[PDB]
Amino acid sequence: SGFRKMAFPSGKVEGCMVQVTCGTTTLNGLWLDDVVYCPRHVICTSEDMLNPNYEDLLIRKSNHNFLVQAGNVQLRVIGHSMQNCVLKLKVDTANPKTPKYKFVRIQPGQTFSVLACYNGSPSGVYQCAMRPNFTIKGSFLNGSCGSVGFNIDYDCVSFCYMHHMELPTGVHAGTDLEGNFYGPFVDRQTAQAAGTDTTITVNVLAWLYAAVINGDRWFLNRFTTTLNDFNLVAMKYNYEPLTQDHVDILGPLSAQTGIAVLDMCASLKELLQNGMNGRTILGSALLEDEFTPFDVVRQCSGVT
Amino acid sequence: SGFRKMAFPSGKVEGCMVQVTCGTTTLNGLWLDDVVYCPRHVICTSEDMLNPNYEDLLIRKSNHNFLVQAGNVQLRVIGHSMQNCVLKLKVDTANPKTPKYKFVRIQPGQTFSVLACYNGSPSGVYQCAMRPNFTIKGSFLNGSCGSVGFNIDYDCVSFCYMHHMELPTGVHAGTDLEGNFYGPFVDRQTAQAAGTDTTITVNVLAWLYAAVINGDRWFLNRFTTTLNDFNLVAMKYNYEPLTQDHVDILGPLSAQTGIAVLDMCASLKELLQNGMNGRTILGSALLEDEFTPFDVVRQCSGVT
Ligand SMILES: CN(C)c1ccc(N(Cc2cscn2)C(=O)Cn2nnc3ccccc32)cc1
Ligand SMILES: CN(C)c1ccc(N(Cc2cscn2)C(=O)Cn2nnc3ccccc32)cc1
Repeated sequence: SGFRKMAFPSGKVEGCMVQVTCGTTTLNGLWLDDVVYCPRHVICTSEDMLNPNYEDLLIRKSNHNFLVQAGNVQLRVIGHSMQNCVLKLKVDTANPKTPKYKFVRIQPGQTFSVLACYNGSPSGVYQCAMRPNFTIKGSFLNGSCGSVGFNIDYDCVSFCYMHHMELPTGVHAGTDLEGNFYGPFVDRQTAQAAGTDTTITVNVLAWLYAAVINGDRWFLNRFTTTLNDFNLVAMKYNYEPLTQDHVDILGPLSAQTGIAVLDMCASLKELLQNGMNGRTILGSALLEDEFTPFDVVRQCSGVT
Repeated sequence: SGFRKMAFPSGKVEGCMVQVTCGTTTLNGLWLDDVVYCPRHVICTSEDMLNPNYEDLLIRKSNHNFLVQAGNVQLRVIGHSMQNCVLKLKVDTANPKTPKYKFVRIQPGQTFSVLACYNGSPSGVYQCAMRPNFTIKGSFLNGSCGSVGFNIDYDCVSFCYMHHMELPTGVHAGTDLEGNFYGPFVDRQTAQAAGTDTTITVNVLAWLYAAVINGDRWFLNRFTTTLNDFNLVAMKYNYEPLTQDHVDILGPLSAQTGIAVLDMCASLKELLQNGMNGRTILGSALLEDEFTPFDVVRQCSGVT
């Protein structure tokens, strides 16, 4: 029993982190096989970031201008290319610690672990979610760029995020491992404001199921609702619309607890309308939305 | 910017996890050098746990009755001994992945990361704190026993906790790596109730400092207090008494923000008396107490 915001064990990703320096800029890179992936803004000075022309800036860079250090050993760069907003630095040595891996582009509402790094060294690991506005609420300082987000399915690491920037509002933006930003963000230090950070309804419901499984049941009421009625309330509270696809995904949690998905929706509707009244659910005074239904099953079943 | 409940990178501890089976009981062990540490209740059946005589149960066990598997390879047990509530199984092979390590016994209020494991395989990593009542609020299922808690100082892992049990209230109890339980708990399935789970005041203040550093300042008021006046309020709210030692520990955060420790105490006093009024601090609707002042500095400075 007990329910925690749990990250994946980070070891497989730690063995991939390297330091990439270009000129006076140093950030992190991800070394998989004989390729090091890093944000393309490693070629920029702080001045360049205001209005960078990446193709033009990259012309002034050669393989020897990219310094890649894995631990305390230097890697030889034998090629470089820009793919969208990432650079791919081909090195002469395959990472001997390369885990089985995939590059995946996640959808909003999906969660992943971040291994925050500085100078190619891991500092910490935390769990977060791709917000519906395509930002993440991470913990990143200057030098954290190139830190990655990932999920693990037994022995395969699915890399889904690479850190690139912090918006003026303190929220974070980045790309998948093909260098495409999540959302409309660009790697330029300019006016970029995020859209509405709505609540991930399906994740809140999954977390209410986790609460029932772990003993917190005070919020279960005597009501039910329909998807349309629930969604009228969800819209009012800046919650994402719940679809039949989300109801289907919650099927296994509904089966385990014996609480119909629409009954849990009616409990959530009452929590939105009445508030918590100073009470807590799984040690939280707000409705948590960074656990997917798959995370709740994984944690409550002990998948390794 | 941004502030997350961050765990230490778990790789160094993943390389130490093994599966220990004795008879029909399987749990996790920690392999450091040529010794595997595990809860002594690996020798018990579920029936034995009601009233176990560990010395008597251990007489019926020989080295070959302890099956230790590291990955998919079996380790040879050449000795076994009981130290307090842990067994030390001497194996014929030193763990080649043994990191630099220390065994430390932490004080209540101190935080650490837990690598939750099942069958010797890591499932996840989360951050938690030793509560003032010597319980931890973890996420552990049957089979998680022997999972460890630790802190990392650059390359040295300080192991501080080994999981042994879940109390009937869903909270967790365990030992240090010398096998001594934290608090008054015993490894017997009997009536063991935890004392008051008070709030770790110094950690709440550290987290309010982290909030100020990360932009959340709405709760800063125009007041100050004294340690004695603050403590009269802290007692009323089941918060731990704040000492001059705690004020000294918050000195660096007070210096960085320019907010005197007693002024932050007065802000906390007002939050206790007035509540949050539906507002949040660092995305939380309650006052978080599982970040120490050292954690706030580490995270806000990017220590690797
Ligand atoms: C290459 N160069 C020196 C540089 C310099 C600054 C940035 N920016 C500015 C920027 C670009 S668009 C919006 N803001 C970053 O956002 C990088 N970054 N990422 N996470 C951070 C957390 C704290 C502080 C800085 C952080 C990128 C590159
Ligand atoms: C050896 N044997 C089969 C066994 C069987 C049961 C236990 N107990 C019972 C107990 C002893 S004192 C209070 N309760 C445990 O608490 C072990 N455990 N630890 N974390 C758990 C989380 C969920 C479920 C079980 C969990 C220990 C050993």
